[PDB]
Amino acid sequence: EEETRELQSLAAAVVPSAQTLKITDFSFSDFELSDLETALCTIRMFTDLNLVQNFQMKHEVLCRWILSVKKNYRKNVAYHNWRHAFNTAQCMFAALKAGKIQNKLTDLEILALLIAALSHDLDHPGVSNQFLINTNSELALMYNDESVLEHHHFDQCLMILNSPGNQILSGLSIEEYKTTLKIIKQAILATDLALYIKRRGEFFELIRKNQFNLEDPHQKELFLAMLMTACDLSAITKPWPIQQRIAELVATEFFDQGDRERKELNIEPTDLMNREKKNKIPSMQVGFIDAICLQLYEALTHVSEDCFPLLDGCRKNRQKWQALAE
Ligand SMILES: Nc1nc2c(ncn2[C@@H]2O[C@H](COP(=O)(O)O)[C@@H](O)[C@H]2O)c(=O)[nH]1
Ligand SMILES: [Mg+2]
Ligand SMILES: [Zn+2]
Repeated sequence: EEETRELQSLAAAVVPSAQTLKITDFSFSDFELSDLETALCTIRMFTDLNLVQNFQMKHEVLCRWILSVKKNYRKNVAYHNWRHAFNTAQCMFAALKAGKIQNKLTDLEILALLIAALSHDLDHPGVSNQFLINTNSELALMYNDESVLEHHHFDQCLMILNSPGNQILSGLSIEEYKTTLKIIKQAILATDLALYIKRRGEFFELIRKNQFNLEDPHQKELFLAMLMTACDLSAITKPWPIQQRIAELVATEFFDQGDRERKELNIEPTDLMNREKKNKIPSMQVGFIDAICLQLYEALTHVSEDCFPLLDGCRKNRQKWQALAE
């Protein structure tokens, strides 16, 4: 069997060190890596966060789970594919390690964040929540138009975690498992950008008034939400060649949706979804950095000064895009 062969080869392979895989670097790139290499990188992330040892994960089970996750991202979507999910998880790993965020959270929270990052866009169809709503998608009906995609992504995450041979959370007690799934669900739902915009104000105000308290459960959940967003948008902080390449992937998906909107729904798409504005991608990226990213990475920097490289990377990309916009 082909799938059996893939798993037996992965499970028997040595897992290279974090150093060799460069996964502790905020400026990490997956572009020269094969699919197998990304899976090995993923095993190393779980291992170096002590999740394998601390939660008694069988090596074969972890390997099968990673392959299942990778297989459940679509191969015909330009941006919302396995590489995006993988890069999101690596940014989380780098934030927890080099960003020194791991000392502020428990092992169970770290377990949930890593799983959530890897699973956060599972089976993404390559269209937005609003498009699914306006086209009467079965997903929109099921989730009452609320964070439609994100609910779908969590459902897929749950489906995989429960499938035979993929149960990486079998070592958790029933109480721990209930708790972990709740954190994972909230973390995936947090990647809905509409929710980030809605709640970012409370987070920023807590930092401004020196009242940020991670012992408060509401604020802990809030922080996990902002971290998920920070990881999800982290391509905007990457070295220029990586950000230029990724931005074109994002535009590819957006423009394709816009073409469907114009033809099937008879509506003029917004600028970000309108192919006529391809020449304005630089101004649109600067606009996205100013409205969303800058303040998020500034806030994360106040939380942990070792997260400064994310803010620095974001600022450098704004300079690069603004030069092309002028
Ligand atoms: N304009 C713009 N939006 C982005 C970019 N990267 C992430 N996003 C925004 O943040 C959201 C992240 O959610 P995701 O697309 O991963 O499901 C995107 O849908 C999009 O609205 C970008 O490079 N440019
Ligand atoms: Mg998403
Ligand atoms: Zn995403």
